[PDB]
Amino acid sequence: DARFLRLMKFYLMLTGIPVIIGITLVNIFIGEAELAEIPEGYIPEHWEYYKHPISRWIARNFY
Amino acid sequence: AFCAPPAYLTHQQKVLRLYKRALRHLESWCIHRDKYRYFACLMRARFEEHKNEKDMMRATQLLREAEEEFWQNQHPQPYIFPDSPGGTSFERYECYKVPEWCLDYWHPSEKAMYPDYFSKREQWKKLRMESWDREVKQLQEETSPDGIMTEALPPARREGDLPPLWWHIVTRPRERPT
Amino acid sequence: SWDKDVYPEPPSRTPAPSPQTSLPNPITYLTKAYDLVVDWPVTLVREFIERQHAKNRTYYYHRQYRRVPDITECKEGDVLCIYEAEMQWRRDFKVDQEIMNIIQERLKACQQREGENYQQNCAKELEQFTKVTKAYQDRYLDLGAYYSARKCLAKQKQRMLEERKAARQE
Amino acid sequence: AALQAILYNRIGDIGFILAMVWFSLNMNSWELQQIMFSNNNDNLIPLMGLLIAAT
Amino acid sequence: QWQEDPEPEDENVYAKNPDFHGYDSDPVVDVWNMRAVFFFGFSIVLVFGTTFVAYVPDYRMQEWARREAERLVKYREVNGLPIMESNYFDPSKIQLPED
Amino acid sequence: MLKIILPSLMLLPLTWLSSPKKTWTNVTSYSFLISLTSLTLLWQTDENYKNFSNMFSSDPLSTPLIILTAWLLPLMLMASQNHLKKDNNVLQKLYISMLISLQILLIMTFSATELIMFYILFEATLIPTLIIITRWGNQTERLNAGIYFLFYTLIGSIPLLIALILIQNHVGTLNLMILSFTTHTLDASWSNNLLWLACMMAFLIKMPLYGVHLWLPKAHVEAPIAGSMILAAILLKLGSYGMIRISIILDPLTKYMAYPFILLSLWGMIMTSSICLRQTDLKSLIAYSSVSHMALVIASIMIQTPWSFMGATMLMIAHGLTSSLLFCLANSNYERIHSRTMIMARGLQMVFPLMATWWLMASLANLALPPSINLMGELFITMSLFSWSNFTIILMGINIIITGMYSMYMIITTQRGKLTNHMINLQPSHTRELTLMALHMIPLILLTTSPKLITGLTM
Amino acid sequence: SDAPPLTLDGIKDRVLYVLKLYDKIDPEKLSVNSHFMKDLGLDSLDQVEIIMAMEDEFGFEIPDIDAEKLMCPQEIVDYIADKKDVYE
Amino acid sequence: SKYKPAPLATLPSTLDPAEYDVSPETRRAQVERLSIRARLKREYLLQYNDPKRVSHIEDPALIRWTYARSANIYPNFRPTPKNSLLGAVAGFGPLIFWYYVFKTDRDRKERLIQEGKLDRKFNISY
Amino acid sequence: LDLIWLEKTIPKSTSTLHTNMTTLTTNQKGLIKLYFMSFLINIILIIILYSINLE
Amino acid sequence: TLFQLLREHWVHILVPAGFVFGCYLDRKDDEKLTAFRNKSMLFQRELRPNEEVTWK
Amino acid sequence: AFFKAMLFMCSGSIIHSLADEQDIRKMGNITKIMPFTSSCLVIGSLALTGMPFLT
Ligand SMILES: CCCCCCCCCCCCO[C@@H]1O[C@H](CO)[C@@H](O[C@H]2O[C@H](CO)[C@@H](O)[C@H](O)[C@H]2O)[C@H](O)[C@H]1O
Ligand SMILES: CCCCCCCCCCCCO[C@@H]1O[C@H](CO)[C@@H](O[C@H]2O[C@H](CO)[C@@H](O)[C@H](O)[C@H]2O)[C@H](O)[C@H]1O
Ligand SMILES: CCCCCCCCCCCCO[C@@H]1O[C@H](CO)[C@@H](O[C@H]2O[C@H](CO)[C@@H](O)[C@H](O)[C@H]2O)[C@H](O)[C@H]1O
Ligand SMILES: CCCCCCCCCCCCO[C@@H]1O[C@H](CO)[C@@H](O[C@H]2O[C@H](CO)[C@@H](O)[C@H](O)[C@H]2O)[C@H](O)[C@H]1O
Repeated sequence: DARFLRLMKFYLMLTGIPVIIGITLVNIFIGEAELAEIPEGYIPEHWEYYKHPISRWIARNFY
Repeated sequence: AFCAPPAYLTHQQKVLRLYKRALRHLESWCIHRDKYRYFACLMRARFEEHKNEKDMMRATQLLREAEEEFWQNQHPQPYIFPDSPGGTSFERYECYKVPEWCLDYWHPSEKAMYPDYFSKREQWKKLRMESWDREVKQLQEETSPDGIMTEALPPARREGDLPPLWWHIVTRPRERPT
Repeated sequence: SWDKDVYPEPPSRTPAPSPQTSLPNPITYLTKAYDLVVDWPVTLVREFIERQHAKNRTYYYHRQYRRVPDITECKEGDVLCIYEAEMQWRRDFKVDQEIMNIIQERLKACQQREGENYQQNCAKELEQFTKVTKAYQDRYLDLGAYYSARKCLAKQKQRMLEERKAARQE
Repeated sequence: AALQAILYNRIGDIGFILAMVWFSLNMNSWELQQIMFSNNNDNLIPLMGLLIAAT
Repeated sequence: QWQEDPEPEDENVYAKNPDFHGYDSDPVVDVWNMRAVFFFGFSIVLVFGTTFVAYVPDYRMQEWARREAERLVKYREVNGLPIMESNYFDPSKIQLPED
Repeated sequence: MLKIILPSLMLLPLTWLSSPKKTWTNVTSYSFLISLTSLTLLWQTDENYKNFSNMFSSDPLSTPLIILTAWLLPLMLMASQNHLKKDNNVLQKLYISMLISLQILLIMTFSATELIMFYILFEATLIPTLIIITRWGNQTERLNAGIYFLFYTLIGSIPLLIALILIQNHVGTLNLMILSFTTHTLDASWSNNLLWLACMMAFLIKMPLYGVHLWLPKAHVEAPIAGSMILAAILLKLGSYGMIRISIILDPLTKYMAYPFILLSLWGMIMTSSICLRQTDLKSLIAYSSVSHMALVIASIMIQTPWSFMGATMLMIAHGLTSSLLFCLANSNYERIHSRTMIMARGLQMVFPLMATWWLMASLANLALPPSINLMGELFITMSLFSWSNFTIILMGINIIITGMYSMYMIITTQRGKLTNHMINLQPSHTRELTLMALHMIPLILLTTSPKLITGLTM
Repeated sequence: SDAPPLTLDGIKDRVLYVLKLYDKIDPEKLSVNSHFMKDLGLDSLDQVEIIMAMEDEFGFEIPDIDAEKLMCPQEIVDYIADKKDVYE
Repeated sequence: SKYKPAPLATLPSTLDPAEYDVSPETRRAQVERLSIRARLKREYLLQYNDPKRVSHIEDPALIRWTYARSANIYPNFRPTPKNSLLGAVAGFGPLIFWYYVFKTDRDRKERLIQEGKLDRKFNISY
Repeated sequence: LDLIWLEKTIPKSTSTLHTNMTTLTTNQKGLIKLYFMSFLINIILIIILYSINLE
Repeated sequence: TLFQLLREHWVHILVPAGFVFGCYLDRKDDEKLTAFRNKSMLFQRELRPNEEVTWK
Repeated sequence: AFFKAMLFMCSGSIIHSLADEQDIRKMGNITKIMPFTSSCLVIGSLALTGMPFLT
């Protein structure tokens, strides 16, 4: 039982901690977009309708 | 708990069991020790007045009427010792009574923390393995011819023999295991 | 922040205070200690974060949908026209749900704010919740799990025909 | 004794759920502030549910 | 009787390999099956799949709808229009039967 | 969907071209990666559902069912390894291919845009399912279980085929989107009432509806563990998913046509939950528990309300994970003492403390402890039924009481009391077994954190 | 908790102690091996009370099937020692 | 006085007339019963204490009980007037009763809605 | 219900009917004389249906 | 690299190649369905300066 | 919540010292042999019974 719990925690932290650091670092140094009125004559891209840098990055590169 | 019951209770056994119950329920009614001692002696006098009844058929009838009297004068909530059936601590430690065969699954890193305990345990296992065949033979030899059988087990008759079917008695968990 | 027009809040009216006793108020001193030990370091961390945000300023836009023809202007069996009209109706239905949520949020905030006065001072929020609920029920009640623009229209026409009948008898 | 506590409190939980379903259908809320505007209604069905849950 | 094997005996999996993880009798195959399950199942799918789902923006246009609702509530109130009307469709667009 | 289906098809050559010592590690790992890719279907930033082509789509109803299907394949593989370890290499690969085949068929089934395509894939699943039950089931009753399962389905499916042909001859298409937009009211003729039943019976037998449920307790008790997992988790949901898709064209006859099936379900859920109190076989107990839960799904789909559809969608997913977990937990004791009799092994918390924790959470999920998605689905179903008729709460209330009774009864009987200490073959829990339990229970908790993902079509 | 563990000599002392306070026994002729019926001349009703006094002394019950066989103080000492896992 | 037994509060052995019977016919039965118990106990213990046992002890009585309560049921079922009447009443009885509860209630609810005397005040979710 | 009457009325009566129909139609003597008699009945029946349905 | 190594690890290209091929077939499905690109009521607009298609 | 928790604590103090004995018929004289537990037991009982100015 203790071996299993050690292994499960190790493998959740193996990628889980780096993702938590990366999210924290993105949220401190990048931050979310602020809402702005569409300039006249401007056609925004689809990923400019989202706030979060991660969500815009996934939207831009994969959708 | 250690001795198996017989096929039937003799008349004497039934009378002595009623005597123990009657006193114990009296103790529950009286509470105070001086009051209980007074009525405990009065209770014994009632069992004595018919001690030498030689009729049997009257003795059996006297047992009937006493048992009927007991049920009517029974304490609804008699005192029970804490570890007895129905007591508050009854089976309280069963969740801690881990059988010895669990140790056969311990990891070597677990066993390495008790090097001396697991050396003695090997001696007890070697002793158990050597004695089994003799134990089985003794029970086969001592079977009675007529089918009448009981749960009583024989002792070890010879020298170096262990009593048959001893492992589950000798190695059982302690009453207070942890 | 937020729009004070969408989510109105009455102005605060906090008394003096005018303490009578000579004992010291422990809440006053605990708040000063709190404002130093807790509030002040937290503000510095936030101000650092906001400074980083302004160096990477990006923007996002609220999407605008141009109106398309309603289900009323679609020929039956015209799936291309029905699809766009139906998708428009689902967008509006969703926005109606959030308008209900805003009105209930105002109602709940006002009740809490008014306390023992809520039975008198929540009259306008309770009336708006009553009106906006009537209008919601007329659009959407009893449409079912397969609600749609076609069913909403059939529900409206059934109500209009009954209103017309009652008025004609008058 | 452990299962007995579960059983009796599950019989009470039926009344709690009765109140919950009633308030979400008649007030569209489980929030106490919005439930306060049920003051003028007839609240026998939901209050009987709370009473059973409390019992 | 017919010619049939006896039933096999109960086996303790930990007797030969006390580090058995449940996957294979070969110890090296066993530990790598354990690692692949923990790595791909937990490190990859459960962590990154959870992250990816968390950052799906405006899921089913719920953020846009609240943003659009506030815009309309604002507009409909400064201009004095009702917040929400009973009729979804303008009655002028409907032609009822004469009867 | 092709970027999900094609890699799934490549698992078949991967199985057959792998070395004997690498097959399980290979197929399990890529099966996990295919589950990861199916999450792309959750990237839904608008209210227009994804139509990838004329053939495959995905909306908020099929997307959760597709992802749950993709997740089950790795879990079923881990569940199967220990009891297959005596089969030769070709037999192991054949078993894996059957499991992959269901995964492929089911993903295609939930993404099909056309009803006869749904029907063909819906019927195709019987082949690998029957093979799994009868070739790898343990008892002689597995053959009878195969017959009941196959022919309860088939007798209902033939009327469904007739109805689908009839609709297509009349409308000109069985495409679901076009059927939705162009639907027109039905007349309440005897002929249309038979049409309603032909469209509904196969889905109702599959749920199963109370009265025609006898195939399911038989199929579970006799199937191997991976068969029980897929059957309880996904295959029963084909009926509920079928009913939701096809009921759009059946209005307004469902208003009166549903009454006998609401009655069977609401009363039947009490009969089957009460059976669980006196069931000696643990697998049978879990199976009857499913019939009771799926009775709620039937009732809420029949009344066709926004709440009822949302509560049914959540319960479908929650039951899928919970029941699959319970079968896996029961199978771990069976693999040690080779009996399904519940009262045989006892006090197991003494020797399997962490497995007992998995038991408790599975049981707490099953009796719908808040805020689990199990409770959320059952709660919104209860609210919608109360609206349909306030007297439904009486039958709901009885089922809630009984469900707590048997859920805790199973835990007390098997995990608590004195240890049955003659069972010296109670080997410690496998890492694989404890991992398998966690892979069920973490998603249940994660879905409880973000319940928007399984609300379905109506919310 | 706070009670000391029982001992073979500790049990023996308290078993003989209880018997020395029984007026139907002369303390001087009492030894661990004194048979209650033969050597001490007590009837069966008396033996019921001796066991009942033993249960009170140590605060635990002796089932009737086992109590009826305890006919000398050493049998009582042995029984209490095996019940409570006393071994030295 | 006197104790009256009930199915859920049974007669004590001490009050049972059959516990005080000493006829040799009864004592022979009691001895015969103990011989069966003792032989079964011996067989169990020989398995239990055997140091070469590797698995749990099979329990034929439990297998018979679980078999009797499942597979053995249908072969030993005979349709009788009591079975048939009970099956029809239990199977269909509750279904018909609950049909009229829900049908009657829902008919009234619709009747009030058509003619406007159902108070749907804030009900917007269903 | 579950072990008796739901078994008896749905799966078990279906099994009995088709077994009964199977034994009544497959218990053939293998005598060409009897089959040719039955083919004569088929011919007569087809001629009768044609005659009555003659406009 | 080594026939013993390659004969064991070459199978690791099957599922990735199924994914890449599955993605390729999904883009071919987009190409067959461009009959309303930049022609719907909801979204049609004028093309930006150096823009050939609104989506691909 | 105050005097009832104390009453249970004081009885748990007694139960623990008398070797897990919960029956009051095997207690007695606790006022002298357990002075602290007895004093708190009496305080708790007087608060329960409404002794003036206690909780
Ligand atoms: C599921 C797993 C997902 C893994 C997620 C990994 C996401 C990685 C996040 C990268 C985010 C940063 O992304 C980057 O941000 C910058 C901000 O300078 C933005 O860049 C854009 O705006 C900035 C604003 O200053 C301009 O200077 C720049 O020229 C322009 O391109 C883009 O958004 C992107 O170029
Ligand atoms: C909730 C679901 C409800 C389940 C059904 C409840 C109703 C049950 C009552 C059905 C009544 C009919 O009961 C009927 O009884 C007769 C009495 O011999 C049985 O008859 C039985 O013996 C006869 C000989 O006489 C055989 O030919 C027959 O095949 C055999 O079954 C029928 O097989 C059974 O169908
Ligand atoms: C309306 C929707 C629902 C309709 C569904 C109808 C389902 C019909 C399923 C038919 C089942 C065929 O089942 C076939 O016959 C019976 C079923 O009792 C089984 O028979 C089994 O039980 C009988 C006793 O009843 C035993 O004597 C026999 O040895 C045993 O095999 C066969 O082993 C099985 O091959
Ligand atoms: C429109 C068709 C819908 C129904 C679908 C078809 C379902 C099948 C029903 C007919 C076949 C089942 O047939 C039913 O089960 C088996 C045969 O399998 C027979 O049962 C028999 O099985 C075997 C083989 O003979 C014997 O060892 C057994 O003792 C005997 O009971 C049943 O007496 C019969 O009633």
